[PDB]
Amino acid sequence: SSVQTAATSWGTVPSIRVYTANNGKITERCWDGKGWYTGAFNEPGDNVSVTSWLVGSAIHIRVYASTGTTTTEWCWDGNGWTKGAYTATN
Amino acid sequence: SSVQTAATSWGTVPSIRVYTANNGKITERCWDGKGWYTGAFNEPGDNVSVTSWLVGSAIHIRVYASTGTTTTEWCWDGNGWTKGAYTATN
Amino acid sequence: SSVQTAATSWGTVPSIRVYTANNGKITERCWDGKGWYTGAFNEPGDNVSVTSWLVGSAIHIRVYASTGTTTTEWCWDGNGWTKGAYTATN
Repeated sequence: SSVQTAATSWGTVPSIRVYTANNGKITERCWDGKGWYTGAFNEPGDNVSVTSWLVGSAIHIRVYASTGTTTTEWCWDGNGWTKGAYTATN
Repeated sequence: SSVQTAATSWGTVPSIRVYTANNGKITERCWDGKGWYTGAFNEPGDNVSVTSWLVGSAIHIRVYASTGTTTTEWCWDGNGWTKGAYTATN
Repeated sequence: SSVQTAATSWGTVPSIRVYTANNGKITERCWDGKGWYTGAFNEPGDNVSVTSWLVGSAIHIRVYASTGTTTTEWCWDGNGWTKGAYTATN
């Protein structure tokens, strides 16, 4: 299996975030208009998806990181990554 | 291979949908502001992607479900899932 | 491994683009309101993700194509595909 990516963007600049799962680790590369840099997001995963929405001045990002049959939602809401309430079943 | 996900979101609440392909079946988990629940979407797939757009009061969702070399588009347009016109070639 | 897809959409029509990685090649299917057609995008990849944003009359698309541990960003900015500045590390 090749590395696996997920991408999202917001605004008009725009800002872009690209998440890459490589050998069980997801890392984050960021564009905010002038140069790519490495973002804070660094969590385990073989598979990744992402969605985002911009409300006011805060970007809200949800990254779904999967290893085996376990999917962990990671949340950015303008001030730090947290593990969210998402579960795959009740 | 780990489970594989795809995510989309809309509005300001927001609403989120997360599709998970697990052992050949795609299922759907939904957030509309207070609690995750299991959505109606339940179709075959080893791979999934999604996109969506909100027009008026109706969310329009397109889920691309793949098994082997066959990709099936599933459509939500506010009142039920249907298999759409998408084909991978003419 | 089944084929792998990524999808994006824009506008109200809407326009949809679906990228499919199949046997190391990514191809593109397009909807702009009346019929699916094959788009110009044709580049190597085992994995694909996409994001897009509409500014003025130009759609801007970013397709992240991965083979092995190499991820190539492809950019549409209204007048042709180009390989962008994205790198996975500095």
